[PDB]
Amino acid sequence: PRIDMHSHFFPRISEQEAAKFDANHAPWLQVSAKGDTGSIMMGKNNFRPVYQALWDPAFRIEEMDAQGVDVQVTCATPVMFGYTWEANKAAQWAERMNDFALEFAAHNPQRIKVLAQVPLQDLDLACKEASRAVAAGHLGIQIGNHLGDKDLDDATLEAFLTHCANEDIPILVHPWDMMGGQRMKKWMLPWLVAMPAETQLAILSLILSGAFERIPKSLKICFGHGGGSFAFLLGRVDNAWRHRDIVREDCPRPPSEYVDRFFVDSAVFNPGALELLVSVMGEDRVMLGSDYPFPLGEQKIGGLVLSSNLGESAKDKIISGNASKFFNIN
Amino acid sequence: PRIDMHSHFFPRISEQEAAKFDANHAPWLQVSAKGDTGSIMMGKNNFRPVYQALWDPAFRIEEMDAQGVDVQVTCATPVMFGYTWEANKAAQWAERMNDFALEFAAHNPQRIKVLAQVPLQDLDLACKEASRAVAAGHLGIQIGNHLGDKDLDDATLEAFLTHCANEDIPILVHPWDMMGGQRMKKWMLPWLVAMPAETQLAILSLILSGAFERIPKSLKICFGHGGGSFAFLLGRVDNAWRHRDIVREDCPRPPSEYVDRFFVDSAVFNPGALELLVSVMGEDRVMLGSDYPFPLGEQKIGGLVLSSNLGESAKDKIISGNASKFFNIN
Ligand SMILES: [Zn+2]
Ligand SMILES: [Zn+2]
Repeated sequence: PRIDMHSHFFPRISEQEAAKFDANHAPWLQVSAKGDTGSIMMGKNNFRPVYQALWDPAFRIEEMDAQGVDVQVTCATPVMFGYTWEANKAAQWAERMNDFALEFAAHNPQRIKVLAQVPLQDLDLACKEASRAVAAGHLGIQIGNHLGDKDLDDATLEAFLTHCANEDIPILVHPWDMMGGQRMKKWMLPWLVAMPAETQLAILSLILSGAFERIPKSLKICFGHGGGSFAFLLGRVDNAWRHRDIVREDCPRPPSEYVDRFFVDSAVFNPGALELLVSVMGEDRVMLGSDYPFPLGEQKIGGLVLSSNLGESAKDKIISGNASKFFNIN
Repeated sequence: PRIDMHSHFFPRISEQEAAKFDANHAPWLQVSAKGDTGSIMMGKNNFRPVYQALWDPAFRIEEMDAQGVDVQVTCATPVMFGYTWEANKAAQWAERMNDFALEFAAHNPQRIKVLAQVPLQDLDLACKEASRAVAAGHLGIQIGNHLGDKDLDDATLEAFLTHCANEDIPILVHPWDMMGGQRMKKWMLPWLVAMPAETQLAILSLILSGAFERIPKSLKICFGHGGGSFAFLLGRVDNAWRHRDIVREDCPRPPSEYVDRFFVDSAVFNPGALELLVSVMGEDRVMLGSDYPFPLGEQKIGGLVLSSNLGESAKDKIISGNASKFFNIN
């Protein structure tokens, strides 16, 4: 079997639906005149354009059939997160979005699994929604990797992860709200430079802060896009830890020894990069994920893993066995 | 023989010397009471602490002897760059610093080679200083990777590279003035996350802008710290180029085919990372560099390359043959 655990959806939100939350900043879906194409919209401005797989579960199942994908795990498009909104409205939005998600999966719940969003700007509302959404059928949570200047080392975010650990709630960490300022204006550089750095920063924030010494081993947490540049730059981190006490202040063993505390997806778009990723993380900690249905995703889902020279046993773990245990999928 | 082409020096600048340029922002060297240790100072504030190899060429030669380093190429500590200063004062500073550099190397010019800094905020003064410093004995230029929000795709920086290409002046691009804002305050995260992303951004800015279609092939340009995360994230860039026209707008062939237009040093602190780097760049485009004498450099210079499983022929190119041709060292 084949599980793709990194994909996105966007719900059929109407303009008036979104305006009952925020006419200016709540996103909504316009399935335009040709109907094949949408804008995610913000207010009446256009946000970015999308196509039908994002919103149509029937159309998506036929593509999954064609790709040979048996089970796809899907979650919010990050524009849905609403982390800057007033907390109570953000909690109402998260519940609505997560209900939308379960309705998406209800067309074929054996083949479409969903993860939930949470109002991460209020720790109490976010823990309550994580528990509520998983009890209603979600298999885990997808969060952005940072909340403004608060990275994953911040006690509020560590506490959210620890809540999920203690309740057996898996987490997918997705880069969002990219660093860079007024640079990287062209050629989608935020997706090529800032996004892998954001994910590396999230992983290193947990490691170098000592958070894994405090978060229970029960935490199942995965980072998108192969963990960004984390695995390649890990030697540089270990060398810094060895030679500067301020890099060691909160992290009692070499940073690379914490790779047994998290997972990555396999979306690194290159055979050598995947071999290095599996070398660093272990065949038990890399899961097939495509970023379907976005253009910077993998067109032939699983093609990189399937055409690799990894062991047949490792190929099965990455394509199916790891996600099956991580998300409890049969 | 062994050439280390990535290292730094800082000159014996006195507080009054620096104040004749800028009492607040010109850096200077305080060889403190125990004399083993300095602060680079800024005004009367402390900038950061350094040790004697940075400023003492005699002491440095004995360490090079112990390490088995025959020739070391050395250049300004980036705090010396002065890219935010008024241009004419910055040009006076660059000339003074580059004279300081040649005095450093004059104790043993066969074993200590220097690269120059330039007042990059004025293209004309920067080209004139590049030519002047190379004519006086410098083997090339070291620049920061960006000038504020101007990355290497900016016409002014492309024109500086093209000047150097046309005059057979090699360039080392070093990350500096790191992105990140108010994040990455702890555990030297700017050096672990922001620095490799800065260097990747510089390389991708040249590639995706089409600059290599305009800059002559004669350009010899090397990027520090293995090119940052560039080689690992290259598959993701090629995939984006294939699937979004705005990533292709200015770059007429797959981004990965431009690796024959630049070099990287070998400082990636991990055997698998070095194997991937050589796979991507080619054994002819990776040069031994240590980041001596800084703590996030390589303590045993050349140890990673020498203990690798690369061919004996590839080991010689990386340790000596490539830098010898790149910088014209005998
Ligand atoms: Zn995604
Ligand atoms: Zn350096």
